[PDB]
Amino acid sequence: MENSFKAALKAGRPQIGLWLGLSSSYSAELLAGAGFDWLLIDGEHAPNNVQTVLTQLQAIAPYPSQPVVRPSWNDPVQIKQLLDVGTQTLLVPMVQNADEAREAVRATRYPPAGIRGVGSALARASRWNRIPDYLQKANDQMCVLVQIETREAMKNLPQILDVEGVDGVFIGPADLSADMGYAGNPQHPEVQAAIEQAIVQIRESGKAPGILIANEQLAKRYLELGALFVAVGVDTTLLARAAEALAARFG
Amino acid sequence: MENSFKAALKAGRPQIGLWLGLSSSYSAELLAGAGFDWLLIDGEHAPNNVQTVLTQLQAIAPYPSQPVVRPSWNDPVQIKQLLDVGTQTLLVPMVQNADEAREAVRATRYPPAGIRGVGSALARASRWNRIPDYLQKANDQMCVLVQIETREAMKNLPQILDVEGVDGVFIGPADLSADMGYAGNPQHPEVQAAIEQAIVQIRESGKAPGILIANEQLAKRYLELGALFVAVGVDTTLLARAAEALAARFG
Amino acid sequence: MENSFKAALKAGRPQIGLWLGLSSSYSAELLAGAGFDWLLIDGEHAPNNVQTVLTQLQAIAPYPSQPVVRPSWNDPVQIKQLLDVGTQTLLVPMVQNADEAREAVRATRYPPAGIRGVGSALARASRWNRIPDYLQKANDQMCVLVQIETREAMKNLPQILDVEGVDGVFIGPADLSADMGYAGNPQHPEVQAAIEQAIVQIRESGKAPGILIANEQLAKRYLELGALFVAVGVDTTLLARAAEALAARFG
Amino acid sequence: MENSFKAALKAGRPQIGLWLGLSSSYSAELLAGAGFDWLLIDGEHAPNNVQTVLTQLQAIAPYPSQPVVRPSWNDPVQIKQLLDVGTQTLLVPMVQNADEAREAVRATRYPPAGIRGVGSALARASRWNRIPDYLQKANDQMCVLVQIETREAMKNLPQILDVEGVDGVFIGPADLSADMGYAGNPQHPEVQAAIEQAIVQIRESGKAPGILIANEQLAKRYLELGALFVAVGVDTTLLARAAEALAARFG
Amino acid sequence: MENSFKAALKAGRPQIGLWLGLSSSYSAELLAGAGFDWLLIDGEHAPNNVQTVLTQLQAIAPYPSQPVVRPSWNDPVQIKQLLDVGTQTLLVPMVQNADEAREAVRATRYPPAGIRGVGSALARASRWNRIPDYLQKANDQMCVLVQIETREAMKNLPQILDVEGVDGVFIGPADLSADMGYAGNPQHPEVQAAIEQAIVQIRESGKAPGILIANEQLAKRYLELGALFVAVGVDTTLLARAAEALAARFG
Amino acid sequence: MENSFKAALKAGRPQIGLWLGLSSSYSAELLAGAGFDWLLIDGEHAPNNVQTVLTQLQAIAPYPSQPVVRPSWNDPVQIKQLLDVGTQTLLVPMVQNADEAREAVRATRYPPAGIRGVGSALARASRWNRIPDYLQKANDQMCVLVQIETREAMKNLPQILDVEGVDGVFIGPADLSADMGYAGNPQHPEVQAAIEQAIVQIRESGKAPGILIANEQLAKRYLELGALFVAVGVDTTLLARAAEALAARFG
Ligand SMILES: O=C[C@H](O)CO
Ligand SMILES: O=C[C@H](O)CO
Ligand SMILES: O=C[C@H](O)CO
Ligand SMILES: [Co+2]
Ligand SMILES: [Co+2]
Ligand SMILES: [Co+2]
Ligand SMILES: [Co+2]
Ligand SMILES: [Co+2]
Ligand SMILES: [Co+2]
Repeated sequence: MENSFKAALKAGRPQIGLWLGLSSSYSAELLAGAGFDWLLIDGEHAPNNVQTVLTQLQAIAPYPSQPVVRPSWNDPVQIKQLLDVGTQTLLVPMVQNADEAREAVRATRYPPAGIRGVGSALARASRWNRIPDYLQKANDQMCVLVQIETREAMKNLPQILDVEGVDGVFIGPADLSADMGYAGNPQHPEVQAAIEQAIVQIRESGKAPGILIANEQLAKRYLELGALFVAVGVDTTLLARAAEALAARFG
Repeated sequence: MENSFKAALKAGRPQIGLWLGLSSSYSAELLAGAGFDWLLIDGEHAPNNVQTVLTQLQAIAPYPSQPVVRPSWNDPVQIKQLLDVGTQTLLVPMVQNADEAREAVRATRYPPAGIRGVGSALARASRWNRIPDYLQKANDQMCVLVQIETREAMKNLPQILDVEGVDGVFIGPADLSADMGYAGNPQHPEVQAAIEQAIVQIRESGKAPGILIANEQLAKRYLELGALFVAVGVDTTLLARAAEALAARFG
Repeated sequence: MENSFKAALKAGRPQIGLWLGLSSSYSAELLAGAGFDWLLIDGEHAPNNVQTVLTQLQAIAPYPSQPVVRPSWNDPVQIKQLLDVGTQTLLVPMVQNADEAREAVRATRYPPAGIRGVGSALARASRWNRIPDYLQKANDQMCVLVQIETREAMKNLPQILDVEGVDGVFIGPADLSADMGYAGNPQHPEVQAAIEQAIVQIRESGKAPGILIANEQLAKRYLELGALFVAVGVDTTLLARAAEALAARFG
Repeated sequence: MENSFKAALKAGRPQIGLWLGLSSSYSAELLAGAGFDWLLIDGEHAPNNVQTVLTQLQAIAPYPSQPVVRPSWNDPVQIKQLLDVGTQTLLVPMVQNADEAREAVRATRYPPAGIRGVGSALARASRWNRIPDYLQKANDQMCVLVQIETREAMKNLPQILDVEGVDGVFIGPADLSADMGYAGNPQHPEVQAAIEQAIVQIRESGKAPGILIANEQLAKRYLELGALFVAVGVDTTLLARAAEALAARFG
Repeated sequence: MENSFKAALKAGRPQIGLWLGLSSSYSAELLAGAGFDWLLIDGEHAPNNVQTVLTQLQAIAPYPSQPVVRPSWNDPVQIKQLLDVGTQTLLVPMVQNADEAREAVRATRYPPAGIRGVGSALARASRWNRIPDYLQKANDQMCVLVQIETREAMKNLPQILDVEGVDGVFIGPADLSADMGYAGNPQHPEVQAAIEQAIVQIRESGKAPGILIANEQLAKRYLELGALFVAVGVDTTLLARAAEALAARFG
Repeated sequence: MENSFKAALKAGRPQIGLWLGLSSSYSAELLAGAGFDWLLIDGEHAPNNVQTVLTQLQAIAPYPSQPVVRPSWNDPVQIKQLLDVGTQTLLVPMVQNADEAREAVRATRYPPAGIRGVGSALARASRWNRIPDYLQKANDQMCVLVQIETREAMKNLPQILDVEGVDGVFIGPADLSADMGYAGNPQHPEVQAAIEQAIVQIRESGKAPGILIANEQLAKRYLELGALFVAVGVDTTLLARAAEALAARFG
């Protein structure tokens, strides 16, 4: 139950990821063999729930690619449920301030370090109580990544970076650009400056910067600035664009 | 992605609907061909979730009947999820006051007009980014219908009618009668007076009144008073009553 | 595990049925409460399989209405699987002669009376070995109903009626009229005479005649002639026709 | 729709239960025949949702074992949904004080006794309006069991016991031991003393004590002290431990 | 219910296709918007069944791309079921001779032209009896495509082409190369000559040649020779190869 | 893609198995961690199909326990489909003679050694063409186990054992005892002698004997005689018997 993604971040090894929105355990397996370091199972903007997360975790399990799950909100009940099905790395949307970051962290930890509900006999997370001393080992292998998605969050970043248990800070360029007045479109100097400044500041605190970016040149730029978990494409996009380009080549 | 239901309301064309609680994409398709103007996929009182809403939207899509979705609550996270799977007309339960109406509206609109989270690449709503300029076009095709279901809501109706983006106000007779002391049974003069007064007042503000009513005579009465989205039956009821009547005719 | 439908036919008590093509455990339960004596779960012309038959059986179980299952063909493997999930009454399509009727019967019976494969530890049929002496008791509670759907089958009816274990013979008017040259339209005197004569011949042989007929006056006619299992309507038709009629009343 | 579990508690007949976390309508049926008084469908620590609760209720229905459902949280919207699919006995997690206990109760009752939303035509709970006078009969057959899981809840127990409509108070030993500093492991004198004291105090108020305990000797001890709903094992545990022991016997 | 794919082949308009093996109604919709003329829902080499074919048909329905379904075998029972959920164009594998081609055709046609079983009240194919004169109109809109996959089938091609109702003949290069001794590797001159000669012979008989080929230059070659239904890629391959290429660009 | 179960049988290392009839990917994972050498996914007597076999394969994949799949019949089409989702070890029921054994073997092998259809781009079996030279490597890692379940099959055992590609012969005591006139009750000396003699004859031919037996002392006896794949219990039985015993201890 060692969290190898968490360990790679702490060691400064950049992790290249693919976003999964196809909400299918079958395509998840197909993509798990493609060579990524991590895969993001999106519970916020794709039609997933705890049960489909579970089947995608099962599909991914024998492969080297490490799963990360995005809950629909920073909701301790939903987080509890995701952790019991075996989630160990969470990408939490819309974290606006340090109090919210701390709540995300505490939702992942058993008392006294947090408020995670205890239900080990029933949980894939403990392999139904086969993992010895699960209750004592679990807190240390949880990896909490928080998303900053607004001007308010950018302003609070220093305080967020000070929250123990926040392992990574992810910048969401679509939401951030929208909040900044550019309608979800991030290729604007002001948006890029905000993104790049944050990446530097995050890395300077010893924490991992993350981002999703489908432009490969920008992905490399962010990596050069110190980003450590970078998602470089989206399954639905890869499929739709490849199919459309193919059809067009035949008229 | 033009919302034709929204446009019909704005033009004063009454829309006759059927409520869908069978929670099945197969019966949804069968009913989509029956000639209704709109179909209500009930996420509040039927066993639906975001995934079953999606498959019912897919089933309904080639037919002329327009889908409307009822979330389980006025919850911005659930609303975000429903919109990303392609919902454009929402019937929001238990809206008690103008602040709650405004929150329902803002949950449907991208910044700065609202707080809708951006996730277009992943969404059926944008057809996975095939709809050009989706982010700029989407807000205008969202149709927000709010339910008034209590004496408190009836008292706040004038203020609710003043909220921009509230396109329609729906009266729920079962909940309202229960709140008024008649245990969910609306055939009482006091309940009828409250319902009919509201319909007039709603229509007078230039907004669309709506209601569900399985009594056909009352449905016509409400339409005569200016109601514009009237659901005139429920799939589960139509099926159960037809089957029971058939069995009884054979002993 | 007593087969009450089988016992009712044997006692000459007419059983009034409803056909289930909605392929849903949810609507199956709703309909199980409507007062029918039997419900036909259609695996031939509706999108069912062994798994959906199982869930419909579970839904129907606490109600008085008795389930009957139609496999897609007279296939001993498919019959084996349906019996293991708990099916005790089978309506077998396209039985053309006595050899085929005997094959259907033998598929339902353990050796030496048949070729039914043994796997009771695993099966709902034995309640996972909780029913005592299941292997000894099962054969006697199987009820095999065979469909005659062609002129060839009608010619062979006398021989079919002589097969031990054939408890009932069902006439399919749609298939039969098509075979006779009337394109699935059974309201033609030559077709009605063939159906009436069969019903009489079946009843005179001391076996149960069955049929499906959505015309309530024809149903009553066939019951008058001695039909013992008569399905009087179809769920999809009930729902579609009720919905269409309702929409049309509002224009 | 009489709630026989509720009645057994009120009469002081101890009810022996099994916890269901396999989240399957198939194993639920298999276990429903095993001889327990009650079965707990866990929506908090197993991958269930309203739809899987529904299918497990359907599977259990013909058996004598009575279902109890644990929602993921004391959430009135989730409770509304569970009740409409037919849940009549709820085990509510993390009830910390009398206000929260009262909210749990009110979520189960129609106005004016509570805030349960009205949606009877659509609901399995009313058998789609077949149960006569459902709206007037339902409140009295709801059984609310609240979990005390923290030192704070133990301190508030007297006040919780004073809340009308709280039928039972359940002690969760894993969560309680964790909150008390023993990492989810309850075999410590301080934890046992707290548990046994609570059971006595609960029973003294005329309300039903409950607990889950897989140690059979402790289960008997708690029953001797007056516990009335005692779950004595967990499906996932029974299966995993039996399978592991079997494999080990063969090397 | 006009079969537009069938009409296009008959008019000699080349139709460009994409193979669907992801077995998902969700990715089917995403791909239905990509601009292909036809989409092949593979029930032979992907984990589909009648139920998943149905949901993919529903997903594809509002788009211009036309569905074609491959059953697992030339099995009249399976064909009956696929046609009842709405399939109008079938790609039948392993058709070895004229008798087998005639069997495939007859499985799709109502008596007297075939043995298709009648069950239109129940079926999506007739929109649950809403399509007027369905029984009379259906035969003419069925399009049967047969696969020649062996040397034996190639030898019998002239006779196969003479079967009335065979609208198209599809060459499977993987199976054919394997049968000819090149282990599913069709890039060998003896295999390419057999494929080219077949394409020409098919087109000269006034029927439509088809093929699947992921090499875009070979596809263009076969179109130049007269192939009329050409699948140019496979969803799983598009996705896997795009993902793998992306991961590799980041090392 | 090395078949480790096949290699263990060939090396004479006894493999201890558990039968899986719960038809759930969730319980399959729980059981995959219990320490068995092999797990039998039963498609003949449990409600499985190709789709549920796939998800169970995915669940089991990261564990050491090796999957074996039983199709419902010796059907080459069903075998093709099971192999494409990744099945490498098959337990084929009701193999009565050498011709049928050879048919089972040939169904698993690509031409010229068999008739397995080629569709590797699409299949999990090749990891969607990611396994290099899959077409060349696959045949050698298929393991075919045939069931002898009748007196006729026992008579033909010598010839069956002479079929190249038959790696193991499994005796089904339930079916065999039924065929011999002991109604699925194999605890009769004539049945035990037939089973013992078969085990010895199989092992002496240099092939692997197998059996299912829930009596642990008989299992140990058959292992002593040379049986190489022995299933020692069934999931549904383990669960049902553990639950029933537990309930009974509390009365
Ligand atoms: O659980 C059954 C669903 O609600 C209807 O498909
Ligand atoms: O509803 C379709 C799912 O989201 C994809 O399997
Ligand atoms: O995801 C697997 C379910 O939780 C058990 O049926
Ligand atoms: Co975002
Ligand atoms: Co309401
Ligand atoms: Co018929
Ligand atoms: Co607890
Ligand atoms: Co082929
Ligand atoms: Co057997």
